[PDB]
Amino acid sequence: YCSDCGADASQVRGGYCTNCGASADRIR
Repeated sequence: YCSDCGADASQVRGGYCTNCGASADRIR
């Protein structure tokens, strides 16, 4: 999941969370 907004990790592309724009690093 994204720690910044809670999105499912499957929503990360291109180095970012595609919901809130968080960096890849914030995915846990």
